[PDB]
Amino acid sequence: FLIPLVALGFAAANFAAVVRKPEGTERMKEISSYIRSGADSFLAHETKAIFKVAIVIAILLMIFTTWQTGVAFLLGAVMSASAGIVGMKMATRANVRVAEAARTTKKIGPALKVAYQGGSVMGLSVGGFALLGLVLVYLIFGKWMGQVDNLNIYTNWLGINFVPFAMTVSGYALGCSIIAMFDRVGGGVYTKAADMAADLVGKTELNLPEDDPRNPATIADNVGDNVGDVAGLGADLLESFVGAIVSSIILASYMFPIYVHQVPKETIQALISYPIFFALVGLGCSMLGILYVIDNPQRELNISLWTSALLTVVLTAFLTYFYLKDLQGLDVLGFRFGAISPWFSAIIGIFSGILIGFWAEYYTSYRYKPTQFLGKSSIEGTGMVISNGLSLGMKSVFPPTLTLVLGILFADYFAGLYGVAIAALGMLSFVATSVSVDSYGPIADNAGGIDPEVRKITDHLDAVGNTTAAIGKGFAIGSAIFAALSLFASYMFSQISPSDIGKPPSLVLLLNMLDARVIAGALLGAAITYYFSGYLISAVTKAAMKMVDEIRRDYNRCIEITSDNALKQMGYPAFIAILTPLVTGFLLGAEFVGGVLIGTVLSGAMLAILTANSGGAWDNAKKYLEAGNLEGYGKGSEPHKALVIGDTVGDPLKDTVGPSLDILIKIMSVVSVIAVSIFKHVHLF
Amino acid sequence: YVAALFFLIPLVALGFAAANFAAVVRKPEGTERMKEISSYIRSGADSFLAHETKAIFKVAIVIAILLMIFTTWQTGVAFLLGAVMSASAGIVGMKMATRANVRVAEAARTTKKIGPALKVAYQGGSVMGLSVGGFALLGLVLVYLIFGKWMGQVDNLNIYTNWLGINFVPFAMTVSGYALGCSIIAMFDRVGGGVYTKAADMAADLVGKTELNLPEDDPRNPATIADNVGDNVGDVAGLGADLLESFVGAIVSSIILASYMFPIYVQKIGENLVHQVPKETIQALISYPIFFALVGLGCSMLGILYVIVKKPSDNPQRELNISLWTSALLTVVLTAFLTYFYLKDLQGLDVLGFRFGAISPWFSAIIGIFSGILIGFWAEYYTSYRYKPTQFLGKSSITGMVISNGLSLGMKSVFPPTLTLVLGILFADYFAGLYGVAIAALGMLSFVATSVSVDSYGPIADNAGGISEMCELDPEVRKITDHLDAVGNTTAAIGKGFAIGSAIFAALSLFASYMFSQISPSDIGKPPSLVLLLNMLDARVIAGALLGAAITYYFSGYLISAVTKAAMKMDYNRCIEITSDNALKQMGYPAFIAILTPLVTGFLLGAEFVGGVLIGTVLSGAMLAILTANSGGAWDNAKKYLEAGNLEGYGKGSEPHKALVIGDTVGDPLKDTVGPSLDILIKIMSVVSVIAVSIFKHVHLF
Ligand SMILES: [Mg+2]
Ligand SMILES: [Mg+2]
Ligand SMILES: [Mg+2]
Ligand SMILES: [Mg+2]
Repeated sequence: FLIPLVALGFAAANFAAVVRKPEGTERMKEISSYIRSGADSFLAHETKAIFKVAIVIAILLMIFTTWQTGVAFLLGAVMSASAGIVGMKMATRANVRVAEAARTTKKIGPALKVAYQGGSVMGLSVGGFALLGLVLVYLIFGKWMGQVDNLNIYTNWLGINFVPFAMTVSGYALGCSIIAMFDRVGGGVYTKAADMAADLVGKTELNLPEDDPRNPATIADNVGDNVGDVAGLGADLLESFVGAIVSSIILASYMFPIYVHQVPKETIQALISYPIFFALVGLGCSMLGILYVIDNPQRELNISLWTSALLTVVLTAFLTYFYLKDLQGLDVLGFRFGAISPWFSAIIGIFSGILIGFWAEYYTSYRYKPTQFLGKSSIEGTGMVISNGLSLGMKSVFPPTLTLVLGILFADYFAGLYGVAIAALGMLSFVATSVSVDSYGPIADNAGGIDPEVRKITDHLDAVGNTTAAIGKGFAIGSAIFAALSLFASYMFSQISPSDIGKPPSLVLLLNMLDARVIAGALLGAAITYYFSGYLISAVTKAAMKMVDEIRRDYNRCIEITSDNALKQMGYPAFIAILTPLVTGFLLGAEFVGGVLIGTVLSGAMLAILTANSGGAWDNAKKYLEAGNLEGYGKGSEPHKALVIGDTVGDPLKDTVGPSLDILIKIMSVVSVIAVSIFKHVHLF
Repeated sequence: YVAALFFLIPLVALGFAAANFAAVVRKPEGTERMKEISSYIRSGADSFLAHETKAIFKVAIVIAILLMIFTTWQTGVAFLLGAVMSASAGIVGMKMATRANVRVAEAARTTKKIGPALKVAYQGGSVMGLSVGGFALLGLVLVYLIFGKWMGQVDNLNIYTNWLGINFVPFAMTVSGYALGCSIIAMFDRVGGGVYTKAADMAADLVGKTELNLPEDDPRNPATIADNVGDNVGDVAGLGADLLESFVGAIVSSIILASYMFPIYVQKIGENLVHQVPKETIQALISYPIFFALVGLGCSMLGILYVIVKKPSDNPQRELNISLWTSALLTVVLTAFLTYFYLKDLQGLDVLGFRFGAISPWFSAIIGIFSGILIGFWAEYYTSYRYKPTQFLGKSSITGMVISNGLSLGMKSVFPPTLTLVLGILFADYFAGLYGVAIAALGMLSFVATSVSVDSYGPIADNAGGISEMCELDPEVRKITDHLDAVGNTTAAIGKGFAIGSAIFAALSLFASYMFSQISPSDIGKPPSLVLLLNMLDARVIAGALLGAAITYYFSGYLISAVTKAAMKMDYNRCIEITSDNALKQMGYPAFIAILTPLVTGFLLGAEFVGGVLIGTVLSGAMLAILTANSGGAWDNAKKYLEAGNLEGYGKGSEPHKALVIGDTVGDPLKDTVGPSLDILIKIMSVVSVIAVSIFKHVHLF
């Protein structure tokens, strides 16, 4: 209860504590000033865009559905934006202090503590704002208006029949989705255009030094390392977390009228509240793990993760047993082992998540065989390097997907679709620690950008941050896959109609693949996924060229130009993501859109895994060859040329395309779930 | 009866192919070193063919015996027949191209008959296409005449249950085995051949980047002879194998849909299920795809011969379009006549969903035909720099940016053909339900004879380009054949698009067939609408979709890994044979995985999971195929433009030219092995799933 406020205050306390850390060096202070100025300008531009789009969409939701939906949309927008702003400011401020600690104390410990404190500020802001928004929505709308009390399908002034509370939580999830969409897409385009331009100025005719303070592109690359790995990745994790919670709530809410009432109101109310309490326990357990951690940084991060996971396991076992022991109609909704069944699913998801990270690591890291084969092959041709990286990513897609399939099967066997959503929530129970670790990465990147012994210590922490960022990217992709699957489940429950309640519940819960509509929608969704990825790449290249032209021709000016180009190019993919469900449905019904959702989820998950793993393998092979474990091949060799080309191709892919894809899948699912009440029946063909 | 005339049409196609073979035999072939080179290529290719043919004969005999064990022996016999017919078509086309390669260059150079040499090369492609179509339809008609009519498998038309719990229609299972045979042979051909051809092209570029400096597509490299052997193996044989595989899949799926529609439509009156559709109507709907295919073959032959003797279009691509358009329109009109007669003899139109009666499947057919044409157009529009696409590729060439833009261009090109195909699906459904969806599938490849003709023309032009580069009589001598090679690359992309569109329609019909095979006598008592149900909500189905998409990407990646390993590894003829044998050995594994995945996934999780696996495989394979084909074609077409130097006089020596060559060599394995292997994967997985459903829907562990 009010645990999110504790997270917000504890995040603010770590902000105040780290501000009291000396900034030391003057050149480093100036670099942090440049990064802060550029990041704040980018914030101003994106916040103007987000304000306009969010107000428009909130008014639209208020028009077509109940006003509570639009209010929750705005609330989610505000909460996610606040979390992102607080975390990004923390990260921009903490890098120089981390460097100062590492330099003065000649030790990695104080620097590690300050960097992890900044990461914790970001993660705590995420969790606290998200869960505080959830609690405010529940307290204001569910109880004061009695939407949960009557728990009846409402018909608004446009003749749209729908569940008010489900539509409101759908709008709140849509707000999280819109914030994550703008953050990840625009920011990632910025981040990879900036890193690409930083590498390009090294290779231009003017030979402006790469990773140079006078280079505007190095400052843009640092700002992007912050914006991408913090705002976009944390936004993705919060979007998947909120999607899972909202999916559980929607599943219970629509199971109430479907099972006829075969399930009492008390059971439905408890199943709606269970993810909320389960989410709160995850936040508390995550903070406990963080507090314990605050010579091996990876060991400390792993300890934080495992403590958070195990504490969640035990406390949620107790909560789930004590709270769901007193409900009726558990078997009808799929609780095989009774009240213990959802908790089981949750822990399963937890394990799935951790395992997924390993697989990402197993393919992305150069310590293991996959990236060693890539580095060894690099002696034989740039094209062969590109082919081997593509093959490695395509091979890497399989093991995490197999893990996800096994987790889905186990969660289903335990507790139906409700426990599938609970397993998603279990995977995201330690999302606070996940966001903290992930936002650690870019602080280390910036510190690296900022004695040879202190340099090597900063390099050590930067490499640890890179590895953790790759692991977090894999984790985010897996969590987004679970969230999209649960959102599809919620959409298909939303397929319910007043005429359908008389029909068998199994007959209602029905999407035949044999339908040409379903098959064609799956095809179209997969095609739109690939077309989205292609236009992402084109936009990134265009933005990089525009920045290079401006540089040839004011660091804030160049950042503003890049931000404006990214925002202008973001409209078309955002338009596609928003309009595909609406247009496809108002033309063909809801079965076509369900097929679209299935195909989009499949294609986006697969491409995201592929791109993330390939880029991670390429970057780690670069580091492998630089450290020289491939004996007899020094810097400047043909393998280095091949790896540089491979990284320039892959880095933008792994850091914007795949995350954009999983944001795409989740937002398309959310928009379909929201619009179903209209466009199931208002369809042209 | 007139059926004798229909049976004679494939025989006429075979005879005309033999006549064109006699035409190519009259090759002067003045050049001696190039003739010896082609003889060496023929010897190596035939040795590889003998080795792979022995291995695939072993595997095919094993699989046929397995079919005889688990299901009817007619299934294995039809599988063996399809193996023989497809192998014969591939061999005939290969011999035709190998004989024609030197002849085209000889005519164009010595006799200055560049145009006539082009015409004879397209005639060789037509020989391959006629062999493909004639052998496929001859096998189909022999199967139908022997088993459906003589043995009374259609006459009794009753579901039989053998041991192991397999319930099935004997004739439907026989045609399923014949389609599975075409799929297995096409798999062995394409996977290994594509690995070999792209390893050979990559190895030629490696000799460019070895201690020597003799690159790929390069006259100075004699290692390119292995690349030429590949230009035949796969770039000729595999396109016909894939198109025949999709063609047979569409026809067999239509036949299965019609055959299982007979027991499905039953109405419970007085505790007795009355067959809602008569036997005569079902038999007519089973025979109709065969007559439509025969009419399509006849129209294709008429159009091809008419174009050869009517007008020498100065644009070879325009001439190919003229041939395609004539064949398409003739097929449309004659199928109008056929379907009007069937509508005159049909009465169960509303119960089966025929809005316009038998004309509605005809509509669907036309839809598919036009759809295919449009798809091809789109392919060109994105792969060729005639419009802004691939022009921006050259602008980017003006290296990492180039690679990124090529990837983006391929992914952009994915969307329009898929949108056109979705519109075609919607229209075919609206006309005539799933039966007309299958009819549109068959319509798209109704002119598959002309399609294979054009596509197999392509690599003959590629070989002529290599020979012209070797001759070095003039850069214009090289460029005349490079023009034809670029046309061939565009046609290969068009053929891949046709194959994937037909595969998508056929896979839709195969989902229908899978759920039809789910029928049991209890399901016959149960409502057909309730039976026809594969819920997406189901965790099994959704997880299966995820797994199928993952297997699609992992298959592509392991293909790339095997090709790269072969390139890393490499008597020069002995070395080529060793590389080819290693490629076949590594081809063995993914095929085994593809065959075993449906069986294992089902015996673990039911039939819903396997249906989901099929869904995911269809989606991912189709999308990747479109992507790879378009991207590779765009890269190669931009190469041609920069080589001619119309890009501001940069010339060969420009560093961006080297970067673009490297990018094109990267793209080649994708466009020439990944996507077509994926669509064959999709259809073979669907076929084996539909076969195994009868057991493993109810004999499942979890
Ligand atoms: Mg070549
Ligand atoms: Mg060549
Ligand atoms: Mg060639
Ligand atoms: Mg090639």
